Amino acid sequence: ENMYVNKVWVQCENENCLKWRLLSSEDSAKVDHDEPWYCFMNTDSRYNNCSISEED
Amino acid sequence: ENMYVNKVWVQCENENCLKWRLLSSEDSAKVDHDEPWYCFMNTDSRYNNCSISEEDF
Amino acid sequence: ENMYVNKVWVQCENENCLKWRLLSSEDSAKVDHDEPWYCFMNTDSRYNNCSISEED
Amino acid sequence: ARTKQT
Ligand SMILES: [Zn+2]
Ligand SMILES: [Zn+2]
Ligand SMILES: [Zn+2]
Repeated sequence: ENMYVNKVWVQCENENCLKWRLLSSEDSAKVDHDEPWYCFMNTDSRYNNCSISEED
Repeated sequence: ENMYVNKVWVQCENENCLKWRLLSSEDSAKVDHDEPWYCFMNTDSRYNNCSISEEDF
Repeated sequence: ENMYVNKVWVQCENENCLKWRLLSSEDSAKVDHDEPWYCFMNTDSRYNNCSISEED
Repeated sequence: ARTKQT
């Protein structure tokens, strides 16, 4: 059943990176914004590393 | 008249979410205790999405 | 320049319809939260009418 | 629904 979960942008907290990443609905529900978030935590395999450019 | 309904916390049953949401008096009276509840069912537009962080307790 | 706007779900307020719609980032920014929202206000031409089924 | 009284 559809839970109608928004796709949210989160920023990598690696000071060398600081890139913004758009999360799936699933990851947007799962993320805990009171803990640090880093690119490697993104389950989107297109955009899941600080070496990868921000999405267009 | 005034119905004197207390506000309740309800837990989202989206397995990805599981956040606790504080309902208005009106929503708290309406909650069907025998059915699943999910964040989108909250009429509180500040906390009505699984993406929105849990209010402090 | 990317404004990092979330893609949000909104419910149609036509009492005959009540379908949920997932908005583009641009439409998500533009939503007036002080006014009712209805399907026809979606610029997504796939899901922009009360007579169209809710998206999977 | 799982609930907690305030
Ligand atoms: Zn990064
Ligand atoms: Zn939820
Ligand atoms: Zn509609």
